Amino acid sequence: GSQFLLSVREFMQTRYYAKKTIEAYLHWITRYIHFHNKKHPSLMGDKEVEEFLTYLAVQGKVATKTQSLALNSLSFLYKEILKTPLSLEIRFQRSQLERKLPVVLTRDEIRRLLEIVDPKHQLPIKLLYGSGLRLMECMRLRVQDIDFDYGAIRIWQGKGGKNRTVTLAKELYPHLKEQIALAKRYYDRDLHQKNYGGVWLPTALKEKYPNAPYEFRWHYLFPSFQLSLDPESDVMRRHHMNETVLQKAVRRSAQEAGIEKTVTCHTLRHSFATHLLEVGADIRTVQEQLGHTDVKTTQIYTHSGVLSPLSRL
Amino acid sequence: MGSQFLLSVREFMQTRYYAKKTIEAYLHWITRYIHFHNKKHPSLMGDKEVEEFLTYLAVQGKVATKTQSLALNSLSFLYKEILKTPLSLEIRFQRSQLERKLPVVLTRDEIRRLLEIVDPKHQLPIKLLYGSGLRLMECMRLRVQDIDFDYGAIRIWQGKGGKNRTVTLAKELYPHLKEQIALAKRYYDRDLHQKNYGGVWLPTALKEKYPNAPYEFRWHYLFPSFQLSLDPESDVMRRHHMNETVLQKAVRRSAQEAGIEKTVTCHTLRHSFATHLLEVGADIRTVQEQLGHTDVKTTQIYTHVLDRGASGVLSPLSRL
Amino acid sequence: MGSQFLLSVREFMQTRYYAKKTIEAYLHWITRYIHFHNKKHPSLMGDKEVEEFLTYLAVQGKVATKTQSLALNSLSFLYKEILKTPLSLEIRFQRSQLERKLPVVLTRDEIRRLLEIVDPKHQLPIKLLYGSGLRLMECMRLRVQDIDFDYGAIRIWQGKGGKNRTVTLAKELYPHLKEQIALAKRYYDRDLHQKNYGGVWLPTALKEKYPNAPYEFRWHYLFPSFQLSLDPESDVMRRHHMNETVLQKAVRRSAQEAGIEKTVTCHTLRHSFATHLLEVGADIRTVQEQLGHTDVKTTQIYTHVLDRGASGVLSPLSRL
Amino acid sequence: MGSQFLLSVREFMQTRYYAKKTIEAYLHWITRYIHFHNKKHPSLMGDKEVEEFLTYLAVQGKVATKTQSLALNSLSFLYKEILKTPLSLEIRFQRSQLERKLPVVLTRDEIRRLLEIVDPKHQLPIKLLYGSGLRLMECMRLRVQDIDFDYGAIRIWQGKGGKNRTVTLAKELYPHLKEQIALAKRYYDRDLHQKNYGGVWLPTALKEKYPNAPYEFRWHYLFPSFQLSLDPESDVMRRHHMNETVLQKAVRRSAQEAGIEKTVTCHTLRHSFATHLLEVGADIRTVQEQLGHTDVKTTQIYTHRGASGVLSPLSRL
DNA sequence: CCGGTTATAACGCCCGCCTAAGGGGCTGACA
DNA sequence: TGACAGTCCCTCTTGAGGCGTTTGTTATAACCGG
DNA sequence: CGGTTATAACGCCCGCCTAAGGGGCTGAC
DNA sequence: GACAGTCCCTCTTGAGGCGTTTGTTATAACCG
Repeated sequence: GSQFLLSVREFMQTRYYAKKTIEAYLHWITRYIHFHNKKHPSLMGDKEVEEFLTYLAVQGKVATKTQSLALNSLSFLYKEILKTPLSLEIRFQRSQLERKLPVVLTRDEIRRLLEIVDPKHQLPIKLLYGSGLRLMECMRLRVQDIDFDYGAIRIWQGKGGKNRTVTLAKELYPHLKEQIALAKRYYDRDLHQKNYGGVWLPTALKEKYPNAPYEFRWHYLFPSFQLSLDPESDVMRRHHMNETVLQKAVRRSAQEAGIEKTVTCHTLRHSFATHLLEVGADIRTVQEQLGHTDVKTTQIYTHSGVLSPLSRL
Repeated sequence: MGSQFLLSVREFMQTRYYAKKTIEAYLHWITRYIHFHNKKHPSLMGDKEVEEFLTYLAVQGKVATKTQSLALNSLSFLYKEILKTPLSLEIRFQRSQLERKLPVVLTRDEIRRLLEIVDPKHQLPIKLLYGSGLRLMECMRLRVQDIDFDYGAIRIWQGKGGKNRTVTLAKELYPHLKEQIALAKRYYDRDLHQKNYGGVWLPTALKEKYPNAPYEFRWHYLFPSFQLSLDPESDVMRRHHMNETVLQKAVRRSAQEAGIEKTVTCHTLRHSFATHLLEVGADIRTVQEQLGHTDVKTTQIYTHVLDRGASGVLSPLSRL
Repeated sequence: MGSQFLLSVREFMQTRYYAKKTIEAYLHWITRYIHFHNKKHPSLMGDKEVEEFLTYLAVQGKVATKTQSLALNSLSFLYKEILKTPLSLEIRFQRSQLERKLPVVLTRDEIRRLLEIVDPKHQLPIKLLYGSGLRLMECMRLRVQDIDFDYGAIRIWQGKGGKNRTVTLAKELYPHLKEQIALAKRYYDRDLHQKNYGGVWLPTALKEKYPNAPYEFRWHYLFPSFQLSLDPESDVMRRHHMNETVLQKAVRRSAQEAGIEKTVTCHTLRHSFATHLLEVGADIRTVQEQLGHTDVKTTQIYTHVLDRGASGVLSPLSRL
Repeated sequence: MGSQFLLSVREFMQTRYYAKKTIEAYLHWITRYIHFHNKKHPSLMGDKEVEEFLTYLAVQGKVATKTQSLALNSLSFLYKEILKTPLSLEIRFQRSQLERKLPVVLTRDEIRRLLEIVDPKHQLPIKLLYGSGLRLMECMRLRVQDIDFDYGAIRIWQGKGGKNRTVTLAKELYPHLKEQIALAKRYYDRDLHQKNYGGVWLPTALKEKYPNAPYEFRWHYLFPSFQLSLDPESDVMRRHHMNETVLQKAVRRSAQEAGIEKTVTCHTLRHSFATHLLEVGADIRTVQEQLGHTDVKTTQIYTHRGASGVLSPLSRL
C-alpha cells in the first residue's frame, strides 16, 4: 500500500539521504510497482526488474541516464529496504539516446546574452557566469554570503552538503549593494507584520538561534516581490526569487539574441569553467571554484604547442 | 525538579570524570529520549525505540545529521555504561560531517572598532582571543603559570598526556596581565585559608602527580570568578574561572553597538587571528602551529577567502 | 604436444576476443596450475587446490604478490567462464601493488648516442617512442590514417569506446614517415588481390561499423610485417604489424653497443620523453596529456628526480 | 605437532604476503606465548590466558610499552586471522611503565665531528645515512644502477612497506661514489670468472624473469663485502653486500670517539637529516617525501625554546 | 503562457579483471 | 654459413600497468494538461 | 662478536567526547 | 535593577576535535 512507500521515505530521511535523492528514488520505486499491477516488491526480484527497465528503454525511449537512475533506485529498494539484493547480471534493454555534448557559449555569445536581459535578472545571471554558481546556489544566497572585503561569495551547503568560497567580479559591487539595499527595504517593511516568521533557516537552525530569522544578514539576497505563507508553522515570510522565472528568463534572452545552441543555466556554469581554463587558470583552480571533490571530475570539463623532444636533440 | 533517574545518570558520569559539557549534552538527549516515550523506563526499551526517536528527530524535528548523531551518541552511552545492555543499531549515515563552516573574519578596522566598545575588565580575555587566537575555553582555563613574560608567549594545555602548544603573546598586554595575576593572588590569599577551599580544580592525572599543586598560586586560574563554587566531582569549594557565557554575550553585544553587521563571536576573533597572520605573510605551517591544528588542511580554509577569491582568481566576468 | 584441454581453453578465449597477451598469460598460469597437481582435471579441483597452488608460488617459488595475483586472476577465469563453477577464495592481500617503478631516463646525449647505433629501418619506430613518447604497442599498432602531417601530430587510439589522444610529432620525421606509408601501400597493393587477404585486423565494433574499412589502405598498419599471417580469431590471412619483440631486442642491444651502462628499454625512451619535456618547462598537465595519464599523480613521478633530487632539495650534508 | 602449527601460521602469512620481519615478529610473540603456558594449544585459550601473558610481560618482565604492544597485536592476529575467533577489545592487563626516551637528534657540529673520526671504509655509507636520510638496510642494499648522477638523486627501491622513492644526493659525493662503484667493478670483473658464481641476489623471482640480470654489473650491490658467500638456496656463491652490524657499531664507536653523550645510532642520523632540512626552511611535505612518509601527520612527529618570531596581530592593530 | 510532476544531467573517485611488457631461446629461407 | 623476424614459444615474471563504469547520490532541464 | 630478543617507527580512519553560540531566568549585592 | 552564573535548556550543531597497546615493518639492544 501507500504505507510502504511512506516507510521507505522515513528510512531514507533518517539515514539523511538528500531530499532530491529521496524524491528521485521514490518516483522510480513508485512507477515500478505501478508498472506491475501493484504487487508488493517483496514478492518480486531480478526477473520483474529486468522487465521494468527494458520497458523503460523500449516503448519508453528513456534516456540512458534516466534508465540508470531507475536501475539504482530499484537496487536501493532491494538492498537497503528489503535486505535481499538483486544480482549484478540482470540483463535488460539498454537505452540508445546518446546525450548531446555539453553546450558551451563563447565570450561574445555570453557578452550578447547579458545584454537583452532586463535588469530584473541581470545580477543573478551574471553571478551564474561570473562565479559559476548553480541555479539554486544563486537563488539561495543570503545577505551575509557576499564578501566585499575580499572579492568572494560564500556558497553554503552546495550540492552534497559541501561549503565553498567562490570568486566574485568586483564590478558587481555597486549592483550588489543596490540589491542588498533593495532587500533591506522589504525587510524594514516586513519586520512590522502581524505574522512574519522571518526568513526560513536550514534544518532546526531557528531553534538554535531563535533570533536569526529576524536578523537582516540571514535574509535572502534575491527576495520575491510578495510574501508567502509557510505551511509548516503557520507563518508568513519573504521567500526568495522564483527559480523557474530565472530559468526561462535566460532561455528567452538566449533566443532574443540568436544563439541556436539551447542554452540554460547550467550552460552558463560550464562557460565559467571553460573560460577560466581558456585563459590559463589551473584545472585544480577551476575544480575548487566549482566544488568538485576530485580533479578527474573537472577534467570532464576540458573537452598541441608541444615541441617534440626529438626536435631538440 | 527532575527525575531520580536523570539525577542518577548525572552522578554516574560525574564519577567517571566526564566533561561538564558532555554531561549536559548526553543528559539533554536522554531526557528528550525519555520524555518522547512518555517517561517510560529506558531499560524497558531498546533499538526499536531508539531508532523511532532518531527518526523522530530527523523527520518532523528537522534536526541536523550531526545533532542526530550526538543523540545516538548519548543513548549509546546510556545503554553501554549505565544499563549494561548495549544497543545494536546501524548508523547507516549518509552525509559527511567533516564539512567545516566557512570562516568569516573581521577587518582590522572592525576589530579596532570592536575593542573600543568592549568595556574594561572584559577586554583582556577578548584581546587574547584575537591576539593569540585562543579558543574561548583555552582562554578561560588559562593558569597564572601559563603566561610567559620572558619569551612573550602563552602555553596552552589541550587534552591529557601532557599535550601542549605555545602561542604568541602581544607584549602591549603585559601590564594588563600583571594586574590580573595580582587580582588572582588577591583572591588566592583571601582563600588559601577558609577550610572550605580545596584548591584549584586540576586534572586527575596532575592532582595525583603534584598533590600539593591545588594549593599553590602557580596553578590558579588567570581569570578567576567573583566567588567560590562547589566542584561537582569532589564536593568541595574552589574558585572557578569566570563564566564563559559572559564573554560570549559581551562580544556579541559589543559588536552590535560597534555597528558591525556581520555576526561576531569568539570563534570569529580566532578566525581573524589566523587570516590576519596569513595576510602579513606568515607560513600556513606556522599558523597551523599557532592554532592547534594537527592537519594543515584544517588551517588551509583560512586561505581560501584570500587566494581563492578575487585577489587570487580573476572572475571571467571581469574580462568579457 | 600440449593437452587437448589447454587447446580448448585457448579457443574459448579467442572467441570472446580476449587480447592475445591475455590468452598467453591466463594459459600460462593454468597449465602451471594443472601440471602442479600432476596433470589432474581442474574440474575435479576447487578452492583448496587453488590456494595450495597460490601458496606454492608465494612460498618456495618466491613469486611476487602481483604475479601471484595474476595467477589467481587466471584460475578465477578458468572457473568462472569455462567450467561454470566459480571459486570462492578470499584475496586477503597485503602488498600494495600500486607502487610503480622508479623511472630511469637517458640523457639527451645518451639518446643521440643510441640513435647513432640503431640501424636503419629500425629507427623510425624507435624515434617515435622518444619523439612522441608512444608506448611500444601504440607504436606498433599505428595506422596510416593516424599520422597527421597537417598539424604535425599522431592520433593514438587506446581502449574501445572511441577513446583517443593526440600526441606531438617531430617534423624532421615527415620524409621517413612518407617512405613508410609508401612501403605500406607497396604491400597493400600486392595484397589487395589474393583472395586470402581478409584485410587489416580491426576491432569488432569498428569492423562492423565500417564493413569496408578492412580493405581500405587508410586503416592499414604503418609498420607492416614482412609477410601475411593468419588471424586466430577469424582464420583468414592478413598483414600484421612488425613483431614488437624486434624493437625490444633492437633497443636493448643497440644501447649495449652504444656503451650505455644503465638498462635501456622501450619504456625508457618514453620516460625520457616525459622528463625532457618537463626539463624544458612543459606543464605537467600537458605532459599528462601527451602520455595517456588520466591522473596527474601518475605523471608526477617524472618530476621527482628533478625537483626532489639535488637541484630541488639540498642535502644537509652539503652544508655541515 | 606444535612446531607444525607454527609452521602453518608462517605459511598463512607468507601467502597473504605479510612482510618477512612482520612474520618473525608475530611468530616470536606467538611462540613465547604458548611457551609461557605449558605448550598448550592456543585454540583452547582466549582472553583470559592472553591478559595474563601480557601482564606477565609488563610485570616481572619490565617490557617496554611498545614491546608489549607488538605482543598484543601478534596475539590478536593469531586469534583473528588463524583461529577465526577474535579476542575481546576489553582485555585488561598490566600496561608497561618504561617511557620511551625522546628521539635523539645530533647537531651540525656534532655530525660534522662524527663524520671525522670514521675510517674511509665507512665514510661513504654513513654519509648517505645523513646526506640522504637513508635507513640502514636501504643504504646497504643499494645497487650500482640506483645512483643517479644525471640528477643529484638516489633511487631507493622497495623501502619499508614496499614503497619506492627518489631521494636527494649530495653532489660532493660524486667522486667518492664513482670510486666506490669502480671498486665494486673490480670485484665484479674478478668474480665473473668463477667456477660457481650465481651473480648478485635479486628480489623475489626476478632471476627467473631476467635470467641474465644476476650477471649484469648494474644490478650488483654498491657496497659489497671483501669476500664471497655461499647462498643456501640454490647452492651457489655470490658477493653479498657489506655487513649491517659492522656499520652499526662503526657509527656507535665513532660516536664515542668524539664525545657525544647522547647514544647515537643509524636511525638518529636519519632523524638529523629530517631535522636539519626543516631547520633550514624546507617544507614539511618536502621532508615527508624524502623520508617516504605516506602522510605529513607522520612527519610532524619529527618536528618536536626559542622565539616563535610570530608577532601578535594585536600588536599590528 | 504557467506550475508540477518528470526526465536527465552531473557529481561521485575504488579496484576487479584484463593487458602490457621485458627476457632467453628456437626455428626457418634468406642475402 | 649467421643475423634476423616471427598474430614466434614459455610448465617465464610482473623491480608491471591501466581500462572502465547502468546495482551511487543529487542536481537542473524539460515536458505538457489547464 | 653473531644469533635472538627488544622496541622504535610507520600507519592516517572515525568513534565518542567536548566545545560552542543563544535566549532567558535568578539570586546574592 | 544590572549582572554573573562548575547558570538552565524536554536549545542545536551553518560544530569541532582528541586519541591511539586488538595494525605492520623497520632498527637497536641483548647476552652465552
